[PDB]
Amino acid sequence: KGYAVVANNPLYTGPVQQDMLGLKETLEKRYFGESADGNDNICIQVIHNILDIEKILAEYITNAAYAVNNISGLDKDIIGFGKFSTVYTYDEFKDPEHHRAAFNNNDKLINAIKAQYDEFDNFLDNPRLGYFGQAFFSKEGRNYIINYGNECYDILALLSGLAHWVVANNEEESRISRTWLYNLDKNLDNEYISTLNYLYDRITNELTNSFSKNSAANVNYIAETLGINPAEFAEQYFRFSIMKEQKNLGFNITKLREVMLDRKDMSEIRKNHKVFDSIRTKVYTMMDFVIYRYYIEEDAKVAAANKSLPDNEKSLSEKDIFVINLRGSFNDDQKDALYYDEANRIWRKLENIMHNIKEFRILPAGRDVSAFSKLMYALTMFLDGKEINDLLTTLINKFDNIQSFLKVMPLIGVNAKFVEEYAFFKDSAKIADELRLIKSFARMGEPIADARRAMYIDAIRILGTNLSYDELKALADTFSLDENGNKLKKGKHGMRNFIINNVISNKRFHYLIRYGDPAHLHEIAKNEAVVKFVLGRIADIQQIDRYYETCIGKDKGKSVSEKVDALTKIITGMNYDQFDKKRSVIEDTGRENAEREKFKKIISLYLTVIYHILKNIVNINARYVIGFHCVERDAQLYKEKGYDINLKKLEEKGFSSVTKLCAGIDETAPDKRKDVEKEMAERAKESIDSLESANPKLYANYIKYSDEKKAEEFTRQINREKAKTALNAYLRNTKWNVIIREDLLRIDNKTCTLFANKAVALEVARYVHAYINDIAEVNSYFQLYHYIMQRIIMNERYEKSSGKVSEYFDAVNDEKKYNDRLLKLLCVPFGYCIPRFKNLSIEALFDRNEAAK
RNA sequence: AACCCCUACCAACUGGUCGGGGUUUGAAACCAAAGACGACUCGUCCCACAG
RNA sequence: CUGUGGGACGAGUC
Ligand SMILES: [Mg+2]
Repeated sequence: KGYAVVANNPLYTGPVQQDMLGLKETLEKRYFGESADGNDNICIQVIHNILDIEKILAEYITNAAYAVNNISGLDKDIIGFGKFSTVYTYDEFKDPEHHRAAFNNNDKLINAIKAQYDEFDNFLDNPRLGYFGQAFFSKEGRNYIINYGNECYDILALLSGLAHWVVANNEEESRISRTWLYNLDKNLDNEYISTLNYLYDRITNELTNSFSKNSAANVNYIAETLGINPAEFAEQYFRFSIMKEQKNLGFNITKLREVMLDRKDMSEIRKNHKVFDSIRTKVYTMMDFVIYRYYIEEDAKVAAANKSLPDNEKSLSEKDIFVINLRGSFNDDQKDALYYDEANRIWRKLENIMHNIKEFRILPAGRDVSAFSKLMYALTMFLDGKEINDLLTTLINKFDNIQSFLKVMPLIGVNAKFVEEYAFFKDSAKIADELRLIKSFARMGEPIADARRAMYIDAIRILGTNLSYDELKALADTFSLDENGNKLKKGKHGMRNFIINNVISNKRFHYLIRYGDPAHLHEIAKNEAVVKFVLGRIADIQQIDRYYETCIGKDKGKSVSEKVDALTKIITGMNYDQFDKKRSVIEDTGRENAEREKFKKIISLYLTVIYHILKNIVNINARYVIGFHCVERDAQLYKEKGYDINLKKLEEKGFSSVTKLCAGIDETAPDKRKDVEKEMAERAKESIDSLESANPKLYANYIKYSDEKKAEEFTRQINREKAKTALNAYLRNTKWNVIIREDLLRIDNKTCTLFANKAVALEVARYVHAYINDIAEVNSYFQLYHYIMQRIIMNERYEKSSGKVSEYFDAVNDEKKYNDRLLKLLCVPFGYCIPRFKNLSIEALFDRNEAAK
């Protein structure tokens, strides 16, 4: 550990790679401001990790905002730009006139605040609010009660402010853009902090109660053999249990490190199977616990001790040092060798294991955890399980990478430190630990609470159709009021329980209702081709036979295609009338529940199919949302660099302004006058003597003055000369520069702007049902999504387009399939980044998993 | 495997082979999540039916 | 407070 530990790795130390975007200096100035560009390459990687977390946050916040807007259903964006600002408290929001001093005495602002308060009151009165059971509702006793208006307004305004921070990229919008999330402590009021603390404290109290109801087991041995006081042992055991896997710890402790021991003279645990028969369990746990405790104690004593040493005498703990050693290995046997003698160096706890072999509360509340973690937990309450898992896993991985880089940097010799504007990342280890702890319980809790009449209305709509307001009476007089005109029913509500347990309790239906209208979700599900495609995808997983046996069970050999067709026919034409006519079977119980089980399985299959369709559509849309967010971020970065790019006119002129700036010399103008200026290709040809390897073959032997030299070589030299003026390394390649310049001459700014706006607004998920019956073949969700998007664009601006875009629209209308050329024209704004342009415009590199085809 | 970089051969060099690299490319190092439905084991919670 | 079934979540393999 003398002046270097693992500093010889090529990843940490190496020549400056001159990143393709060319924004490394600008990013370092904005985030660090005191780093040397040509000395290291770790700060740029940290900034890239920050950019990745910004992208993933933008995606998930856009999804959550769309879900909230869909749930509200007031034809106006409740969460958006200029609505529900975080700078206004609940008292000012409810009474803007009495608190006019806070609104800088603006009449229009006060009127807007009053309108927003009316909208918030209507949203609170909306029975659909029960879908966000974990956010706007709390469980007190048996039933769920509505939280106070202060907390609901705090949550809504915090989400709106986070959405503003996602797409602000401004200099003065009553907030500090790009750092509001990183400075929540000095920007949020006390009410928002209290609301976040209460939301965290509910779950922490539930976890403490659950642990105390089952803490009698661990206290018998963990708190006795090791001599740890039980009061300060529950937290340690909980942290060990959450972080006993390779996902969080970073290295194997139980499966490999634990078995690496017990091979020495202390093999009595494994060899003597008589006494060590029913006690090996929890003894392996004790060994893992002591190893984890030693590692975390070493990490904690190394941390908070190198703070005194400014930059040089800082040390690195064995934690993540073992991880760096493992990552340097490139073979399975090398990992075993690394674990070997590492189990011996770590074997300084001989007394602890000797005591172990003789074997036969307070939790961190919201006041201690960071505001970012509480805000992320609140955001997860608007998403669903897979989305929560993906977002939190990405966040913890990126924060772990940032922590590792920030620990490595002092050893390398980099003195770069965050300015007092992005100092939130200086404690990335605590943020990652809190995010892991939050992920440990983010899946807990009932997603839907306080089942109302509107929920059963939506359940009927997603199942049946061909009804009207008559369904209101058909629900009221059958589900809750059947004993008399208005008296509640006895324990004879089996139909209501069936509906709840088969629709409301299912998370797939919650995902559907968060992003789609149940009637529209029923209308889309009636398409035979899409259902057959989903069933084929399910079959290709390597399930159709199981579904057929559990739904249309017939003990006889049948073809897979026949079973898929039968399942499609069952799914197609789904109606609530079949369940309504057989309510007697539903209300019965016993061995005759075969029909009930078949109905449950059919409903589950239908919900699974439609949920898969919706999830694929929203993921594909979110990819382009991320792409446009990256485009806007890069536009901001290039503007800060010093290039002539207008950010205010970016939306008016389309998001291709970055591509035009990076292309080089402007050409999209009637008064070009650049061909005469680009006549330096002749001088370049005359100066070909510098390249002594090409001159004997270019114009000395293989001249071909007829067509190759004159018509082809001169044009290629002109194109290369236009390419050498590119401001980005991606477009410095002649091929990509020529492709981008050719594409820039056919794009329509209005079409690109509309496509970006509808991608951000997730407009495809609204008209997917309407624009799905006019498709000849559904090869993949990519083609489906892009055909729907092109159909929406046509329906908006068919008559307001001219040129090749009109030809592409006509081709889409005639040939019912997505247009690749139109897709390239729409992805032209992504053209400055070649991999992003190719992935988002070609149906061969878009999906990571579909690369096998 | 899309993109970028490196050694060698060749090559308008906007092209190919030979190998190596890429957390500093792209949802994109590794793990993990998703794709991906479904099955089993160990613990917790909730719901329904009974005393 | 005690039993029988279903659902959700934490941990690993197909
Ligand atoms: Mg990256």
